Amino acid sequence: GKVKVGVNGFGRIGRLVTRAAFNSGKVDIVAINDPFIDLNYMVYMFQYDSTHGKFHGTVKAENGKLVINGNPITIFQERDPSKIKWGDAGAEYVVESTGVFTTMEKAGAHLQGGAKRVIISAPSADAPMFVMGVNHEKYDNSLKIISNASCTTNCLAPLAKVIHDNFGIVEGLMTTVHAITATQKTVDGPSGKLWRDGRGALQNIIPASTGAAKAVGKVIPELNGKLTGMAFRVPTANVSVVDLTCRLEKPAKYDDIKKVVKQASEGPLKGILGYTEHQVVSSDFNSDTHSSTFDAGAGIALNDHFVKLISWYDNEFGYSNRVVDLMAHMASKE
Amino acid sequence: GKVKVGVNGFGRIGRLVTRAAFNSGKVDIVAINDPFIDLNYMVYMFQYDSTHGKFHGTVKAENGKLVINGNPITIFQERDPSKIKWGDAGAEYVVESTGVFTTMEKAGAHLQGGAKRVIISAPSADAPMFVMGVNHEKYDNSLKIISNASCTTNCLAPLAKVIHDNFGIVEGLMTTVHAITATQKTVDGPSGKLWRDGRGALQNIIPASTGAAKAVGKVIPELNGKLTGMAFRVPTANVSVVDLTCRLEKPAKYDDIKKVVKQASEGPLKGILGYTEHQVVSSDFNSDTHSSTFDAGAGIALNDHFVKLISWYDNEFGYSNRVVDLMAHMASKE
Amino acid sequence: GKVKVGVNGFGRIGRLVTRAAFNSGKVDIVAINDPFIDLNYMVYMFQYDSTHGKFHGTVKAENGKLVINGNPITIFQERDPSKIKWGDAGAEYVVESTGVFTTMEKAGAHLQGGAKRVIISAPSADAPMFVMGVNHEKYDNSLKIISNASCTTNCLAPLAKVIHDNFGIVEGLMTTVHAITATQKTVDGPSGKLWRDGRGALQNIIPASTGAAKAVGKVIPELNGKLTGMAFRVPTANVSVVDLTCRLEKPAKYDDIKKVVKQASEGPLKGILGYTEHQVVSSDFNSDTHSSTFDAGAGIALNDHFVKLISWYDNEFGYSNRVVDLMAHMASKE
Amino acid sequence: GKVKVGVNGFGRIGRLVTRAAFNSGKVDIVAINDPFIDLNYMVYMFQYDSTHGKFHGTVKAENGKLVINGNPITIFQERDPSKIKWGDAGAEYVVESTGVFTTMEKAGAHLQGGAKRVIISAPSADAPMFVMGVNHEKYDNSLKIISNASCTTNCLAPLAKVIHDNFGIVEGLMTTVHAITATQKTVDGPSGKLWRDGRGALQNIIPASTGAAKAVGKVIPELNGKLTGMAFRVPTANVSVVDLTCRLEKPAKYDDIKKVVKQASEGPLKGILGYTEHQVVSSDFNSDTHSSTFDAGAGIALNDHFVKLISWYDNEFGYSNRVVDLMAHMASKE
Repeated sequence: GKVKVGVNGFGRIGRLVTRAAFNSGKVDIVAINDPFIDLNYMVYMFQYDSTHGKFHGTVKAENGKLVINGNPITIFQERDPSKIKWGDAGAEYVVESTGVFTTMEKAGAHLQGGAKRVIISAPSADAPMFVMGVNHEKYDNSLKIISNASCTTNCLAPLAKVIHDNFGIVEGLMTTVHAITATQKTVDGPSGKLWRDGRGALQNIIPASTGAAKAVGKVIPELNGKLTGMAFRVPTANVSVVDLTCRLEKPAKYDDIKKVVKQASEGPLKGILGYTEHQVVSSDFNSDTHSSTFDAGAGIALNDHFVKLISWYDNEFGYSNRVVDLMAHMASKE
Repeated sequence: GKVKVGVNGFGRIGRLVTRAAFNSGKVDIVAINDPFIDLNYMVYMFQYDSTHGKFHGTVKAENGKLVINGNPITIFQERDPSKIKWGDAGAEYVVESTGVFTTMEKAGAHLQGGAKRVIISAPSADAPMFVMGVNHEKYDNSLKIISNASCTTNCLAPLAKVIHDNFGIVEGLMTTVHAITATQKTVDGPSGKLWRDGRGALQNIIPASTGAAKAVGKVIPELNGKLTGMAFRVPTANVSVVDLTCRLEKPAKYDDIKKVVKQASEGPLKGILGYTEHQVVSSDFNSDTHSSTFDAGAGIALNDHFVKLISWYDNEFGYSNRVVDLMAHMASKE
Repeated sequence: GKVKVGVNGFGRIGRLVTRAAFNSGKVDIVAINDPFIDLNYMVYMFQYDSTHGKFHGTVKAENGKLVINGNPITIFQERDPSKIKWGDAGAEYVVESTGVFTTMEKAGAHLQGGAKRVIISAPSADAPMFVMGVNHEKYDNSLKIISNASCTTNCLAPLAKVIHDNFGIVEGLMTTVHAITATQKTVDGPSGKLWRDGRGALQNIIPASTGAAKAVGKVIPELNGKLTGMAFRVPTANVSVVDLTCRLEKPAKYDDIKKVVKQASEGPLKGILGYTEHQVVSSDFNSDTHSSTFDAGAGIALNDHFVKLISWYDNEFGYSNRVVDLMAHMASKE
Repeated sequence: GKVKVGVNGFGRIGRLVTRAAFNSGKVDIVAINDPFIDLNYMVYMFQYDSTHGKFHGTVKAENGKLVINGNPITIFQERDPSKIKWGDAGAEYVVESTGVFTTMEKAGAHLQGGAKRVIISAPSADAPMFVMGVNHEKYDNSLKIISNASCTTNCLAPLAKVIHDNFGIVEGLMTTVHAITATQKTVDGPSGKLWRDGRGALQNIIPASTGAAKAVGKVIPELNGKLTGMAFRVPTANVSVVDLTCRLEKPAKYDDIKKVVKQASEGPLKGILGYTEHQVVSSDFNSDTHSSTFDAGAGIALNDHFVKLISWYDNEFGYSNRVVDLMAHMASKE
């Protein structure tokens, strides 16, 4: 039996999580809450996508409900998360994806509405973080509020886990070249505390600070205090790339690194970590469900103890599919 | 003596109007009001521009005032326009540029603060409209609230005036290919009543409805009910182009049209309407102060009574310079 | 029995024609000629596409042949079209898509190699032009060299045919907003006779002259001398739009135009002319196989005799699918 | 007395070198050779620029000569560099900028035409390399063929020189995020030996291999074998950024690094290496003449021996100004 999932917020992450849930069939969506989008606008927003194309299926509105592939979905319009009746709609798990309730106390308001477990699709200050394929076996059913970290952490963590297991990362610095997001502006406009992010996204790349490489040390406890980095935001649509420059404890030629990464991508991390040797570019990874894909031909090594590794990730489809996979594993553990 | 000007709102139009005022020297800026931008952020926003480059001069903050080229400017942070003390700062004219006070009643709240005349840098439902070089001689000193129409109206009106004076436009339809603005979104996001405008600006052109060609009939009364059109919003930075397809009462070869447009651009409409015969593109008109520049080589004529005319305009610098010119003419009429 | 097709040139049009042929299954590709692309580079170029995504199927190289979905394809590397042995490979029809052999004499060199009929996927000065759904019933088996006009002609001709059949177009002018093509440059570079086309495609829109609206009069003989127009080349990837401003002989409200266009798109022109009433943008028509899709909400009418109609087209997939459909009809007529 | 300079090739580098020479006034241009551009097309190409705007001055053609600011320039159309009469035009130095004569033997053909010294504006396999402000004092008048390395080497070398002089770089890896160049394609097209570079520049970032960090070891001999790296090519117009991840022999806090970089940018490396602490983006460095500008706020340090440094560079204006400065120093050494 599939678990029943409600979604709070119909932004980019909520719509793509609903799309991934209906495409994979692992979980069932029964309720969506958004206070600023009405039903017909939800139909229009779900049906058409500039990046991932039209939805393969039927979506319509009937009797005040959103019907996707013949499945009706209840729609709520509450602005206070403590007043949403999740239990009346039958939702067992709730995906919090608005990005403003990230603490345990703020995201715990969904438990008052009748939900059982809450999954935060964002980095959290105090909720435990789980990344699929890295530390998701440490989950137990006593935990009620779960965080899934972010897209950059989900790209960096499996590759760093493989490299640290085989060669012992001593210290590393990460640079990610990121696509544009919803928090940026088309022209030069006002941004409150981040002055670089208010500049025009079409004409410039923004060197942005990120905390994903530090969160890898929270997901992998042996790498705590050994990773940090920054970001650049280039005017491109969807696909981002992580560049990790690291120092290794044991000697490692580049062919050995390629061999162990390919071996990990075949058996244990299948569907999470990818491997390729072709002359790929960014748009070759559009609508790819992998967390990260190792680029063998793009990296370079200075010597046996100082390497630079390149990994591609779709920061839209991969993260949503990992949210669905985490919910499926959580339902299986019950 | 130059007139004293206050600016309400430090958005794109307000900053570019301040830049044009300090570059041309026709008017003097003494006060700026914005409730969401503090002083140091005003210094940063005025100093750096992605489109028009760095400011040629000195800008700094001292004693709670914005000093530009040695000239101090008082800063207000009021959110209610009736409580701004324009008379204490010495501001005689006030440019309303926030885009939310466009009616006569809403924009008349600046008169309670001590201002003499208010100029709206937007289309208005009930305030009189004036376009420089077309109908600006109809202004008199009894009028207190003035509208300057928009950038597309300021591009279309002088060319339509010349063509109607020489050949008698019977009917016309306008298509403008517009650059991206601040109301658009980088990715697919929510827009309230305009569903097409919420889609991603980097990946698609939006067929948007505009009322500029109808407002030309309000500026030129003989063309009332003979012009309408639409718009496209392509992913480009700054320069837009107007394509006017019209039918003429009298026969007109294309060389005669070129001759009368060049003659008008030399003597009477100098600095407002431009003329070129070179193989120009859009970025050749970056930071151009003309209202419109007629492209001789780009247009086409089917016969002697059915022509298509092409005109370029910078919808950022040209409109701000026209606001400054209108204020200078208003001060001269006193 | 499907007809056997050879393709000369593996550029954008040749690769997309091969993709459309394998996706639809109407014709069979048996031979490809290109003097500058070797076999493994053909595999790489066919497998990956930045615009239309990865190929849904298997493509590989074996025994000096290109195997697509289990079908082997002979590869030629000749630079002279008279020396290609089309008859040895079994190719009955030949698609000439290099863009340099467009006259009847130059494209007739493929007949010496053993081909039966040659189809030019470009406008031609002397070869007869056929557009599917408009004048393709005028083809007979005595003709050997056929032209399929271009993408803009294939978008404009069915809509103009419907409007002229129902209301009598008197005169019209067309503006198309076109996506970037392979003849443009990334930065400012040298172009021989077209100085505007040598400028940077990412930063500017080029007002380009086109002959598609004049070629509509060659496809529809009653509209000869009544249509002409120009073009703009905006920095976007794939989808273009045609704006037709026309004058009608009989009175026509906009609802009547919508009714007759929807009626034509249902029955007779099904799959060629589309109809929509949704709030669509350009990326909603990516990988769409229609020749043209009428946008009901985007157009505008000044009065009963002067209208402006908007039509979307994918200038990559639609034209290739029309080439395949024309070849299927030509094979059926034998 | 200013030295007389001829330019071979009127591509991007040649036009920008001519523009920098006329803007700075250090050298005098007397002759330009290009076999594919005629005189009026040279006037059009020099007058208009999409990136750097219109030329501030007068440019025209008279008597078969290119007159810039009242200075006449002889035009040659030879395709063989041994047949260009540089001595008849009076050119003493010759800038070879076509990018196809980079060896000493191929670039020595200009000496047969009457030139004295040849400067290659590209990396060279056997000609000596000089970077202004780093090793340009090692030049002597016995040398006849000189290379100026590339834009990325000119950005990386002064910062690496300062950091190695103060703290002792042990090993380092460089990632540069580069703007698009003339060798890329607008859509997916054929590229011979570099399959990634043939993909569409507007829709994807290309991980490209570069040899600039290895050439730094040729310019600074103590860093030989300690630096290498790669590149990404994002769809942006003009400004690139270098990210250097290095390990230091002596302990260095980030404030000490900022102090020594600011001290070097003030006195010795004035005009070559810049320093800023503002919240800058890429378009803030458009038409900047510095070789590199250190970004203090964008970098990050993991500990006292492992840092990441960020430097901005205009890869068009800065390199051309360094070519002009190298020619001025070479003329002063005579």
